[PDB]
Amino acid sequence: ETITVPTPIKQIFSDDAFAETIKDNLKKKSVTDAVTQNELNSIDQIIANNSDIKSVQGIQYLPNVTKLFLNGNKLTDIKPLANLKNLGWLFLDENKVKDLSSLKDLKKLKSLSLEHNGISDINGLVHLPQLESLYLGNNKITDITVLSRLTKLDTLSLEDNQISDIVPLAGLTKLQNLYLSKNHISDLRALAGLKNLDVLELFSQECLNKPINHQSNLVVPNTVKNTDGSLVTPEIISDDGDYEKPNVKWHLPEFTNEVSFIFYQPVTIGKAKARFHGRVTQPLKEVYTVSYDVDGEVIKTKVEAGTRITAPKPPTKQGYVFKGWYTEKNGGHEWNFNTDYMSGNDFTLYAVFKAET
Repeated sequence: ETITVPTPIKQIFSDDAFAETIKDNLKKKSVTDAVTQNELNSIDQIIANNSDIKSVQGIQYLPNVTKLFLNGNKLTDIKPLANLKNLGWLFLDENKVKDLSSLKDLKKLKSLSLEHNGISDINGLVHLPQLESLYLGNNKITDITVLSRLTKLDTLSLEDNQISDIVPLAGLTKLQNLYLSKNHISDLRALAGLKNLDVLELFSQECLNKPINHQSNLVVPNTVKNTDGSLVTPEIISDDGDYEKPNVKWHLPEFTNEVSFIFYQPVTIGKAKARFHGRVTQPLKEVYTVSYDVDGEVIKTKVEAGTRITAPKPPTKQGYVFKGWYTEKNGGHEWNFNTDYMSGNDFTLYAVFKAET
């Protein structure tokens, strides 16, 4: 990964924009000018934000780079960085870098910024336990399991992601600055022990429950918990609902596809003050009852309106053959389970049988 003769910058740095970056760094007149390994060895820092760079191919010839500012470019592959053993500060905001495995051998990396990169999988960060600052805001992260190994972090931004489980943070007692706004957090117990926090942000938590059936009298557990595990009393409840601790209750005489409640809780951890504020959203399914009538005996099943009914195993009546399920007793329309949709009301389907042939 070295040049042994004078070589044009453009020959090493194949991305035309990155080549211009090196030319300017070395105070050269043209990307056709030849450079030497000694000149490449002299580069300690590259500042090339918002420079339309698609590839840093060639950077592997710069063994002594310690600081790399590459925010606002068009990068995807960062494999050319893999062996920059002295890299200490890496800023890659607003690119499309997802393959964090290229970082695994950067054991002197102290600060890593990867905001707005579309990242969901950060498991590659397990190989960087020495990190002190990590910026991952505005991504698509759900699973931060790996962060329990990053016991040297004092600054961690996970804001604007999709995180609900923050238990992996519970042991990171060195944290001083923790940005968690715009996630899916409903349970703050994981934060209780972070006694060194100076800055904490917990605004705008959007918590989505799995759908349940609509009912006239609905009950949903309050799942919002403070650092001590106690329930946060709702600030306001949709659809004229009420709080009967520990449950939220509604009377819903007409179907609606959602109820919700909002919560607000001032939080103090260490020296940090925060406002835990968010909404719990409960989707509701519009369900009615299909009654299967088999010669006067009934089995009931609940089905969501506007969906297809899954036909039951057909009845077996000694001496007869099952014909089908019909909308009237001894007559009507034969239900077609592949084309007829569940209606917006309870109704009965009647088993009709026919003679053995």
